[PDB]
Amino acid sequence: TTNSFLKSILIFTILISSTVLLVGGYWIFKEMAPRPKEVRSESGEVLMTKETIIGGQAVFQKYGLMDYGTVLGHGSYMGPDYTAEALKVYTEGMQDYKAKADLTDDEKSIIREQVIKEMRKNRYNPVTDVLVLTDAQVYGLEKVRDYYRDVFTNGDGWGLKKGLIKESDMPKANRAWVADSDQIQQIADFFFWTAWLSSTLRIGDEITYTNNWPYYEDAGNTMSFSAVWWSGASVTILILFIGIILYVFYRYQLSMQEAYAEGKFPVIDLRRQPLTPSQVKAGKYFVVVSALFFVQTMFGALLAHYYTEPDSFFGINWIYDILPFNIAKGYHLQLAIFWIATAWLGMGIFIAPLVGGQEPKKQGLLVDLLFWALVVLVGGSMIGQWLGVNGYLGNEWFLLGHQGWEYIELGRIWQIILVVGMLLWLFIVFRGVKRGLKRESDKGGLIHLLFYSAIAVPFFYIFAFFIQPDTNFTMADFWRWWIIHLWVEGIFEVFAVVVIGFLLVQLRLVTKKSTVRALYFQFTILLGSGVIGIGHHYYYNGSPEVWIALGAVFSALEVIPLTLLILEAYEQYKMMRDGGANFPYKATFWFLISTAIWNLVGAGVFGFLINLPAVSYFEHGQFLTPAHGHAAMMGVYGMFAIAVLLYSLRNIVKPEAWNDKWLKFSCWMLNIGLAGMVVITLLPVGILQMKEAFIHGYWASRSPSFLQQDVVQNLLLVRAVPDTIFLIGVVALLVFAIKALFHLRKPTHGEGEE
Ligand SMILES: CCCCCCCC/C=C/CCCCCCCC(=O)O[C@H](COC(=O)CCCCCCCCCCC)COP(=O)(O)OCCN
Ligand SMILES: CCCCCCCC/C=C\CCCCCCCC(=O)O[C@H](COC(=O)CCCCCCCCCCC)COP(=O)(O)OCCN
Ligand code: HEM
Ligand code: HEM
Ligand SMILES: CCCCCCCCO[C@@H]1O[C@H](CO)[C@@H](O)[C@H](O)[C@H]1O
Ligand SMILES: CCCCCCCCO[C@@H]1O[C@H](CO)[C@@H](O)[C@H](O)[C@H]1O
Ligand SMILES: CCCCCCCCO[C@@H]1O[C@H](CO)[C@@H](O)[C@H](O)[C@H]1O
Ligand SMILES: [Ca+2]
Ligand SMILES: [Zn+2]
Repeated sequence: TTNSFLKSILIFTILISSTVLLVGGYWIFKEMAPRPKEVRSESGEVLMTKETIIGGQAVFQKYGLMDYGTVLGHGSYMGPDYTAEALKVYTEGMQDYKAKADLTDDEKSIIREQVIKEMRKNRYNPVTDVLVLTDAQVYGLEKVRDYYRDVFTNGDGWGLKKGLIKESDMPKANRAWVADSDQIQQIADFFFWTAWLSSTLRIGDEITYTNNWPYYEDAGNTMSFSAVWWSGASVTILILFIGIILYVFYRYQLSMQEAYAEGKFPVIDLRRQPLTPSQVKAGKYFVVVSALFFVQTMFGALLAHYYTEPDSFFGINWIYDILPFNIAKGYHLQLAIFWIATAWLGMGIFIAPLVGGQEPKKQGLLVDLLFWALVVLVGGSMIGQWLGVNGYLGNEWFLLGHQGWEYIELGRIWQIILVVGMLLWLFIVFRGVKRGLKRESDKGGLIHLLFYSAIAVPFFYIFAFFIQPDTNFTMADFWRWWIIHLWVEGIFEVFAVVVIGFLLVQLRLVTKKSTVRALYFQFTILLGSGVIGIGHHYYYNGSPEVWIALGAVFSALEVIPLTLLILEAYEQYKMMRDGGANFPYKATFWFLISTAIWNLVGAGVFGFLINLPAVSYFEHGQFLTPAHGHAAMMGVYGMFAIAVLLYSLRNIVKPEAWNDKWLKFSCWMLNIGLAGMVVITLLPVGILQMKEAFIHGYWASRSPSFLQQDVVQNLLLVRAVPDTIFLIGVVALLVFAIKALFHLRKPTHGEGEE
């Protein structure tokens, strides 16, 4: 019964938090805004069907518009937020209709006040799944309908391609998820719906389906009491647990303990370290991620450029033609997850034999096969997205094209091959680790924790399948976050962490006992806050008001594990020094230290800058999000993948040919460029955008007009300095990765024994 209490706590933590998530997931499904079978006029004339709404949404996904603009605050920022934009047109129309822009202030005052009392009342009948909206509202739906035809025909005057939506892209009828009916009448309908629920009070409630989001006086949308109350409450509870957790941490020495006495640093003679065929093979895996990282960055360089030159890349043409923003955005995200994720899969391949003590038969065969599987998935899924967004696909867009969800842009069949790949990956890990699991008595020991977490990789991605074109937006978004917030960060904050403990225990740098106890404490505080903390993504996506409290409180608690960081980085810096200038893993530790600090700064402080519900009310879907997004994503996960990538490359390259000079330069260039792009550009624009929404309405902050202000542009223009500096750091890595195959070692043992 070695770490019994810690296990109960962890198990209990996972059990309780999972329940709350599921219950809250149920409350959403049951309280989210409805998609009436028929929405119609006072004359009884139907204008909308649940099937239309589902269709509009479908074409929105079909054309990957979530990689251009947003809806309900989620998606890209080049374009506007259709919900807020559609809401304005619809609101403006209701004004004109009742206006029968020239009235007196004393006059426009009366009308705008009239449209307020009229549009915020729920006219949906639960007994009968049908909604009826006044004439003043139908006239508004018209302006909305007209507005977007113009848009999806003439363009939006900023980055969006002309007449991108065309019937010729899909069959006469019998269209996959989109309905038999004009496509750009469905979209306008989808947008109108999100705008409908964002401005209409919840039945019996006093605020709307989105807790009064977006901010917009003319529609009566203003900050809710819960948004302000939970801002204070969440932080007070955080203060309460910081003290509590700190005490627990201090009293049980729940951290790694050095395994060596003063001056007795362990010898790391890499020359006499067993190496195997599957490991050397996993070595080239890293050069590819290094390459994908290179392209991923490039697309980022392209996206940033488009904020200054909307329809061209320095006058050139094909670029905005074949690689427009939405498409480029998709690849940027897709490749980020791809290169970071597969860096750890490789790391898994690499240590697998070490855990077992030998090379599994056909390991190199399986490894090599896994290799050409992703390479296909990647090259393939991307081709798919191009064909899909462009229309050179039929009803195969959802299966092979662009699924239409930011972060989840690949097609369903592309997702299927993904899981099988991970499943295969899992098998490969298990094959090499299997015997370790057998030697390890304690079923909750290092190797078991390493294996349990390894399986969460493929498994947890399966929740994505609860998502498909006809799913209600807020409910589908609910599941999307299980992948973005729980999965990606489950790949990294659990699997990676146990992998590092394993490595440090192997190098004989920290006691094994010390390490597993530490992992238990972290996992419990990590899952104890983060599982429910997922809810801060549900503040305004249409979810019930209860998630404002749940999300605010639990995401705030996510900061606790983060503070036991700047000081963990130091313990690591410390042991890095205990190893002289001949310490083999310098480069690795510099990136390790870097991820801890960015975890405090990028996720901890920049993430919190936008976490308060009071703040997020205005900020949600603005530049501060990407500010935090890069600081955390690249700062934490990118650096971590790199640390592990260099760690493996070190056990593979011939020492004599190794030089971490270039890596020092990379580390410096990457860190400086990341901070610079955040601080010099993303942050100041984020503030302006939030101020602009606070004073004129959120619609004004998401209009291309905002991006056009000279002040914004200049801020946008100087992003090039730090962006170029960051770029240089990645090429230096790439160059070091590539010309690293030229100095590889060859397997020491085969299917033998270490
Ligand atoms: C909006 C603000 C966000 C700020 C986020 C900043 C993130 C902090 C970055 C930390 C990088 C840590 C890198 C490892 C540091 C520990 C090991 C180390 O520094 O050893 C250095 C070489 O290190 C190295 O060669 C490692 C490279 C160090 C490069 C640091 C550049 C980061 C600048 C961050 C501020 C813009 C040896 O020389 P010394 O000056 O004696 O080392 C002591 C200094 N730590
Ligand atoms: C909504 C979802 C939220 C996220 C939930 C998943 C999070 C995944 C990430 C990390 C999970 C780490 C889980 C570690 C739990 C360890 C519990 C445990 O081992 O307790 C053990 C028995 O374990 C056992 O006998 C086996 C039980 C533990 C392993 C079961 C499989 C778990 C894999 C789950 C991944 C999908 C008690 O007895 P032992 O000490 O092992 O045995 C005697 C030792 N002398
Ligand atoms: C030369 C460096 C880079 C540049 C110039 C850059 C630029 C950009 C731009 C312009 C966007 C637009 C988001 C939008 O308007 O919708 C973006 C989003 C994003 N980037 Fe990058 N990027 C760079 C590096 C990276 C790296 C290294 C990672 C991590 C592996 C990363 C992760 C992301 C993520 C997750 C988003 C989406 C966040 C959001 O939409 O709020 N980026 N980036
Ligand atoms: C290493 C850990 C973390 C990573 C990689 C990360 C990454 C990201 C990314 C990429 C986004 C943009 C999502 C999108 O495109 O819509 C985002 C949004 C967000 N993150 Fe994090 N995050 C981390 C930790 C945290 C923490 C600790 C907090 C709590 C303070 C937090 C709060 C938020 C919030 C509130 C948003 C939503 C912004 C909006 O709706 O406008 N994050 N995060
Ligand atoms: C979320 C925080 C969970 C904290 C769990 C602490 C479990 C402490 O457990 C205790 O650790 C002592 C050594 O420090 C041992 O001597 C005790 O026998 C053991 O019961
Ligand atoms: C600090 C965290 C406090 C969380 C309080 C959650 C209170 C949930 O309260 C429940 O909300 C449901 C809708 O989601 C309603 O249908 C239920 O009737 C209501 O009791
Ligand atoms: C993105 C640009 C990547 C450039 C990588 C250049 C890698 C050069 O690599 C070098 O090439 C030489 C022959 O020219 C060989 O003799 C060296 O052994 C080899 O390391
Ligand atoms: Ca986004
Ligand atoms: Zn989150």
